[PDB]
Amino acid sequence: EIFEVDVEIAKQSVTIKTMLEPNVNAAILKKVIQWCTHEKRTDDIPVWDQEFLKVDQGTLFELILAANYLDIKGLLDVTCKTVANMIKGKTPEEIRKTFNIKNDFTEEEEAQVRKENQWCEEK
Amino acid sequence: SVFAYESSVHSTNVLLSLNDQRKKDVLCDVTIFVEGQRFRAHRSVLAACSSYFHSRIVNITLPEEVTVKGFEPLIQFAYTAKLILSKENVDEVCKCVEFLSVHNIEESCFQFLK
Amino acid sequence: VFAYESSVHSTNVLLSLNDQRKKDVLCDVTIFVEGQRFRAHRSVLAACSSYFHSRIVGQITLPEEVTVKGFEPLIQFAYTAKLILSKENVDEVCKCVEFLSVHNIEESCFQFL
Amino acid sequence: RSTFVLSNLAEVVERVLTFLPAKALLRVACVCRLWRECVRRVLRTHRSVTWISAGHCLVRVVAEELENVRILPHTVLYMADSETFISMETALALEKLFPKQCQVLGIVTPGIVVTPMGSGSNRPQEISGFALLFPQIEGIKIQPFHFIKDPKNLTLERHQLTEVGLLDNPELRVVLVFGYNCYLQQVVSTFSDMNIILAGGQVDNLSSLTDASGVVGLSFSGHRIQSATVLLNEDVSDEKTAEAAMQRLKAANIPEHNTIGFMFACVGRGFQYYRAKGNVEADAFRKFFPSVPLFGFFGNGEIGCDRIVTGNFILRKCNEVKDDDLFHSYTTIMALIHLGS
Repeated sequence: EIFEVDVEIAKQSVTIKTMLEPNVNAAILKKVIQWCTHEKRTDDIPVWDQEFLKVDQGTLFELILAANYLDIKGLLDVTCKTVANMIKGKTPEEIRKTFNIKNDFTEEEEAQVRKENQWCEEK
Repeated sequence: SVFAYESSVHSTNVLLSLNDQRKKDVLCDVTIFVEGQRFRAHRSVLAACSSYFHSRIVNITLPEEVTVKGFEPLIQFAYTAKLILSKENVDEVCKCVEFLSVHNIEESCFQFLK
Repeated sequence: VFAYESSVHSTNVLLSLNDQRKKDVLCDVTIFVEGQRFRAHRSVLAACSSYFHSRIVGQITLPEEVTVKGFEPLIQFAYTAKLILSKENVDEVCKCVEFLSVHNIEESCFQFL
Repeated sequence: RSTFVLSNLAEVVERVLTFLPAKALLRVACVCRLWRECVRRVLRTHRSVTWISAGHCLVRVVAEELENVRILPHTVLYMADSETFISMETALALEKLFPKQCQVLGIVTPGIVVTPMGSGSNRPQEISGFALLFPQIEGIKIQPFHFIKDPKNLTLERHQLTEVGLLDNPELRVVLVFGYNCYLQQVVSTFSDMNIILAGGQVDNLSSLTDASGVVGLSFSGHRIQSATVLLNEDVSDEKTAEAAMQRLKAANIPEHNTIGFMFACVGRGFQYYRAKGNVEADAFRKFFPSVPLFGFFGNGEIGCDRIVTGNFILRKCNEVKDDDLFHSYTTIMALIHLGS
């Protein structure tokens, strides 16, 4: 569905190679094509991908879903690097308000989980 | 200066190889007739494991007291250093070990399920 | 289904076989190395070497390339699971273990010294 | 769809949290049940050793580098050169900087051999300090035993050694034994007659163990450790001899994945020993091992012999005296600890 003829845009992908030997048809595959054409610390993210992923959060998550469906390791790695970078430096409450994640826990479970891992709060 | 290469897997590998020879019936020397059924084994391994066979050998016909169900796991244990036991045959294997005086086994294993 | 695992049965059986061959009882293989006689078993020698597996199966004099000084440690290993190297027979033992391709012996024991 | 991605697609959450360091990982552990499972399972894959070098310097350096560590330590190992650390306040500061459940081992030595952090391929240097953050690896069960010199008592009860995993342990492979203010010989000879690799030396003092004298070390228990050791004795005095002995060690065929090369040198050798040259053993180690970070110290005395212990075979020298083989002086001991895979 509105797929480019050249196979080099799908060589990086793994899922297509299964039946060779589709999610949605919005601009996501155009972004994937653009990406294809051009310690695990995330501070060394390439500039082109970093400035190419300036889309909104919803578009970023849609791209993450498309990359996971396409099994594109490079694009998934870059998107996860971006998400981790935008996650780092934020407390769990800040993260939950940012992502609007509803709480399905209980207060003593929270007490024991943030007690069991209390080395990190030190500076 | 004299060194000494010590191998922790040579004995297990030799036992596995001997089990392979016994299963394929190649270089098997001693035939044991239990309840009219024939079992192939190596004379050296049988004499090494059980002192009863050690005295008997130095066509074995086992007495009617023992049973094939209590002797078949014992050959596998002798050739592999591992014994498989069930609820029905635990006493059979126990008295077979007692009669054959098989070495390196622990009676605690028998008494745990008894 | 209690599957007991004996942790000494392999070593104990190998040592019993070593005692058996040391007393020259129940052995059925005579090996002639430089005119010297060695008593051993068909199964034990076949199960610890590739050349011995080939020659013994289907039926022993080793060629001139084998020395007694190089075959005593090898049979000692094949019957006791430990191989002894001296600074005189180390080269001969290495040559004999390359010829016979004795199992469970790593060549790291030769150059590393 | 924002919450859906991180609440229903566990693989995406796992791959995102992989890039999160251990500290932020334990922060986000309490985000949700799915996030808790993801952080626990990511921690399950944290099996690689991580070291924080310092080319006191190291104590603050790790404080800066504890936010970029991707593993949660269980048995921390660290060493420090003499005059920089020396002064128990710095030891307490490094003690409080690690998790409560994290057992911490700290040594003070006359010299420190360490490679730059990040990648093991970096060329090591000799002298500061370093660190070694062993996580909770599956199978491997390092325990930093300590035995202090009693004033009146002189013997070592067997329960003391069995509790710390030295004796009554059929899985122990490597014992790292260091001696400070040196009783060392008796403790070593208590378990020197085992099928284990014994490498270590004589150090200045012990910093952290959650003055005096005794034996401080680690017991690399587990059934996947495959180690080796060589003794660059007085016959090794130049680059060619050191490279020859390094080839001898490389002949042992110890895997370089998840492996530390512990160089247990002598304080009296080194630049003052080798004629018009420096960094000879470290250079040879890096030449024959383009990986395997080089650690250890410059000890007063050395403990170790030419041994090879793996999961399949042991190559130990036969000796008339059990403990005469191990203890050395003015030698080199390049142990190669490998922690399975």
